Amino acid sequence: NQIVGGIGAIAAPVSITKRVRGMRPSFRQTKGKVHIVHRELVTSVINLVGNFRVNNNVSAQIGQFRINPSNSSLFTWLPTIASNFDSYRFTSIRFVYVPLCATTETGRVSLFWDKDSQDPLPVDRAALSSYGHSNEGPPWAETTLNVPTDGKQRFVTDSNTTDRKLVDLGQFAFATYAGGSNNQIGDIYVEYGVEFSEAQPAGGLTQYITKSVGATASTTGPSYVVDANINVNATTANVEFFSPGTFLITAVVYGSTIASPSMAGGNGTLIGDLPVVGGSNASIWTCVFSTTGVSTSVPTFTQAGTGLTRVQYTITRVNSQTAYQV
Amino acid sequence: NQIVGGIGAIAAPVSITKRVRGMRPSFRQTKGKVHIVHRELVTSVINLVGNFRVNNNVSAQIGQFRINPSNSSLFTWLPTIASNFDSYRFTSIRFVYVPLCATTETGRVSLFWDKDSQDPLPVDRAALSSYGHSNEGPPWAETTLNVPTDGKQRFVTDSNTTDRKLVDLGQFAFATYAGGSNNQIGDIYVEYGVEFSEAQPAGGLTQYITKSVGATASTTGPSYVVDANINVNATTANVEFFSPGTFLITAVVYGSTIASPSMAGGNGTLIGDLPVVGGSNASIWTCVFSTTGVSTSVPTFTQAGTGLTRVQYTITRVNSQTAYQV
Amino acid sequence: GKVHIVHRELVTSVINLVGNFRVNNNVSAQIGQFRINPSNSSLFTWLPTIASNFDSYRFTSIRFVYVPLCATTETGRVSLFWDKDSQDPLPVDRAALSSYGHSNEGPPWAETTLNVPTDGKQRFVTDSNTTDRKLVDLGQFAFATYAGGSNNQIGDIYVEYGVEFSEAQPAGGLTQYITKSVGATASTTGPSYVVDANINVNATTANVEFFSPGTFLITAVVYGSTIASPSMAGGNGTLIGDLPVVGGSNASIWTCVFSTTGVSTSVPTFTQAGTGLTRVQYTITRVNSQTAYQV
Amino acid sequence: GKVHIVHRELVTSVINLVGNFRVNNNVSAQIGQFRINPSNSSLFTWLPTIASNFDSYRFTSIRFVYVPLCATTETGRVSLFWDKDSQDPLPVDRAALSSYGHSNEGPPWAETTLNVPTDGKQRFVTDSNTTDRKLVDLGQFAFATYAGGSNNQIGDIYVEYGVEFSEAQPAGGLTQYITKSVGATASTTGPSYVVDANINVNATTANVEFFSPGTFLITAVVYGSTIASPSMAGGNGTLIGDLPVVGGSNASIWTCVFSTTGVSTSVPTFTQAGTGLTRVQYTITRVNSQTAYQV
Ligand SMILES: [Ca+2]
Ligand SMILES: [Ca+2]
Ligand SMILES: [Ca+2]
Ligand SMILES: [Ca+2]
Repeated sequence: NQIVGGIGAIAAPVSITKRVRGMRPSFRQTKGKVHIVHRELVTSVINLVGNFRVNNNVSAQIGQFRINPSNSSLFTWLPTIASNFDSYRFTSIRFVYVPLCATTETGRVSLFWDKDSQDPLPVDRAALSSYGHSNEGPPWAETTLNVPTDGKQRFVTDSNTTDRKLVDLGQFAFATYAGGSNNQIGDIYVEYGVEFSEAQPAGGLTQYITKSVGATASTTGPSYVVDANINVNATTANVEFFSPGTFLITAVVYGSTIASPSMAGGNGTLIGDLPVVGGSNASIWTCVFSTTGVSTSVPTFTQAGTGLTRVQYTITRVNSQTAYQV
Repeated sequence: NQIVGGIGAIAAPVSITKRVRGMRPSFRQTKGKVHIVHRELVTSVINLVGNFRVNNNVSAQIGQFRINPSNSSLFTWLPTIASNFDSYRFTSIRFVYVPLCATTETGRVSLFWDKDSQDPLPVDRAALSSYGHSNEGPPWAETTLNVPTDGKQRFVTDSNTTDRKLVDLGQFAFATYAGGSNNQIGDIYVEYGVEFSEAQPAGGLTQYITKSVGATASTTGPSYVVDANINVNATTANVEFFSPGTFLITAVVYGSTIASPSMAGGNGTLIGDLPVVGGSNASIWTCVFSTTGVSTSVPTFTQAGTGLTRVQYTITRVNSQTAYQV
Repeated sequence: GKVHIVHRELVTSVINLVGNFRVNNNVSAQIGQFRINPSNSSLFTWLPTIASNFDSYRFTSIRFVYVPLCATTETGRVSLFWDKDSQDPLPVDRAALSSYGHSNEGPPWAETTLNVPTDGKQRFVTDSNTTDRKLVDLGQFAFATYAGGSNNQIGDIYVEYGVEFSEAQPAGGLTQYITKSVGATASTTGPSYVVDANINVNATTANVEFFSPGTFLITAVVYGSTIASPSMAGGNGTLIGDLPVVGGSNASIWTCVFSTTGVSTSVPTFTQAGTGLTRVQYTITRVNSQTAYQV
Repeated sequence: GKVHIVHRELVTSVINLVGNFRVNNNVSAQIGQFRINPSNSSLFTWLPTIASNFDSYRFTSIRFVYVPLCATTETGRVSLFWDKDSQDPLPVDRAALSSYGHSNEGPPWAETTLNVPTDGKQRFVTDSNTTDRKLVDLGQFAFATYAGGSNNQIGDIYVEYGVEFSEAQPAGGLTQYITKSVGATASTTGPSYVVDANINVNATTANVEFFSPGTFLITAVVYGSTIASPSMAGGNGTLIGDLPVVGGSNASIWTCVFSTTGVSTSVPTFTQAGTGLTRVQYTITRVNSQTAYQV
């Protein structure tokens, strides 16, 4: 209760941390608009040593916390009920950072908001500091930013909508530029109040991406993945995720002879059987698996093959007890 | 305005029909319970001549209007937002039948409610008349039934739950036993007010059924299909739907040599490409298509094959612009 | 500085089938295609001849009505609905359309209206370039029918609007330019009178039919080997002029003025035969009946 | 006619990893496995020795607490949540658990509680037969951890309940009967102390470890070719008795009394070698320390 002498001074403890409760969502209707407020987390920030890095990976994949109720990577409970509406408006939203490391962890972190959604995620240390809404902060003290709202209603991303910039409240991000260690530091909570209007039949929750050696990116659906998948001719069909959760996939390739997908030795763990067939001109392989984060080498599938023409996947989110013949 | 003589009598017009408007849903919260009232249709009743028939087909497939917010076959807008909750309660629900044929169409129809959900859908003409809640009626006049509610809260069917009888408000059905012609007659509207409680992460909307020559029915997910798919050894892998809408499928078989799926010549139309590969020991074929009703012979896929061991499908609901390489 | 017109015009007919579910009178539903926008010539038919002389608009109030045409003894359910973004996919079963917030069903022998809510913002008219075509529209309209018991025209739908244009652009015209070859389809240019459906390969195969009403002036060139004459009779649309034609060895050019009612049937409108063909072009304008090629 | 006990006991420890997301201290999460029910011996540890002498229950009030055990310098996030049906699937990423309506996170150096709401209906206790096991439970509890930076036990969780049993049944006991063969798994019978994870094939392979705390009495028979002695040392759990053993040609029977702390490590608890094996059986009871095989 009493800190030892002297008096009236600044004291630095070993750790400070708020304790949180999982409050329920609460609804409210008003003039045909349904209003819902809730709080959940997004991710936990991890730092490197001696290297600038933003959003837990070095490629940093522009977007990826695109603030929009259809985005599953940021909101984890909102988008499965936001697919019943075609318009929204944020009435209040703030990002809360709460630490979970000791005071002896070093490396000053930051989190910030941009208004558009294709500014290519800065690399210089000085370019981070000059956003209009940010918080410089040490990695052991809580920091919160508000992000300003509008009156304009936007759309809730049911189609491809390639100029995905007029329908977004902005973009959220965070970065670290010192350190330290290679541990978790804290986790970012977001609490928010939204509106919805003009109810709709339920849209899909299934991504369909295509990739040949060319146009990247002829995709549709909610971006569980984005254009980060490597194939040229060689032992090259690499898929890796960044969004957490557990998914149901189905793949189809084309070209010369192939091999089996070697998922072992990387992120994400099997849960079923993954039946596979092919090896002459095309092959199909479906699976179901869970994954956690994360940024690392030797990515999550490394389908080799010999000489390839096209590849295309379908991704959908599903629980545990949906796998194959167990 | 004035009917010709005589006066004070009963007059039979050529047709009577109400005109309806597509009212929006409306929400309300109260003590942590979200209350939503809405009206939509289910199907349109079609009759045969000289044969008793119930729910537009002769096999009649027990269940199939199982009154439960997870059932997509009855409610078409409710289940995509009812997958965010684990408990419900109906506060008011009635089924409204509105005619759309002339007075010269004959064959007296009926619709009724049962309290359990495995009574095997009667075949005798006399057994139809003695349900506790029903309406005998001619095919040209509107008839409505209420269905009584409880205070008991039930579950919203996120798992297999093989005794699917304690979690349902009952079962809805309708039948015709005379006629007439082979035309549409009317369509059944349902208006309803529900509650929900104890919000949840969004469950899946994807069915996974399995079938070998044996246990039927080792399934999961929302029953877009039910155990109606024929395979024994021979040119036998037949799938046909009854629920309307448009779907994304993926199939996988096992056994001896096979052939291509001949979807042409029946219900349901192609929309994409349906890539297919296999023909030695197993084969994969996915597709995407829309279908309307309906009960007829030569069912919707007739995958032939030569000698088969297992078959298993995955079904999910998705819009139009999701097909393959167009 | 802002004009303000009020008018009530025709959209299209409706055609039901024997007990299925169709949206906007075709299968596969053609995503979009009735995005409500003053340059969309496929739904308005008097408006876009003056919306080509402007750039912005704002619908101040708009309703869609449905008047009957059939006898009172014909079964049916017609429905009218409106999604507020232009490329959400259209529904595929009759169970889905109860979920739309602005819907109104009814029997095919009675009148049926619905409003559609507006907002005080201004948009653009040009749609040849905007991909996505999503923020330049006020919504998307579609009708659907689900019963028997015939294949006849059982009504039509009319709009009743009020617009506010501003800052005029010069009138480029209303002509189309529809090229086509045995391959990629179809590289249109202009308004959308007609359509990404005109069958032709190499055989007795050069077919064009319409689906919008009105009187028209078309020119067409063909290419390839020997071309036969266009026998327009037997299908929709009636000749009003002279139908001049020339050629038959490498190319054949022919103009026509006619009017079509739109409703369809088998054996489509023009149907040139030819012998072996490469490509075809079409220019379609809307113009009245006095401008006929005299004999 | 209705008894009413109030007690506060232990559930299990918690163990975090270096920056991943784990639920209930394993990967693949074992759907169910903490369904809160007075016969579920895997979470309660004093309650089900008297819930075997009843048939119905009603939790009148129940909360779950979490006390710390680690130093204040260790990073982490622990969380406690509750779904009200027993076989909704467990989440797989840390983003999902913000959506549960009854959740409470916190740092691993501070205390954390959560309530769980009750209702005035009575259920059953027996779970060996009810498929589905869904209406016989009051819910499903699970914890999760998502940070670094160690692999040490960083706390444990305790319940604090109040029950109302009624209409007693006769006490059958608390023994298990775990058969196993090189094939189908595993045909348990009784409470769930332990577990569908006990590795054995034919080689130096007959492994059983526990994950619940407490002191136990186990008997075991084996079959096959030559069996070696169980070398219990080196792993979790310490011997308290004499460990008698016999056999080594076709079968070997051996009893043991011990206690284990539950927390785990490598090199599991018993680990018989053997030479070539067919099947194995286990009977597990919970009993105190005075009943040791004397020397
Ligand atoms: Ca949309
Ligand atoms: Ca559930
Ligand atoms: Ca201009
Ligand atoms: Ca008993």
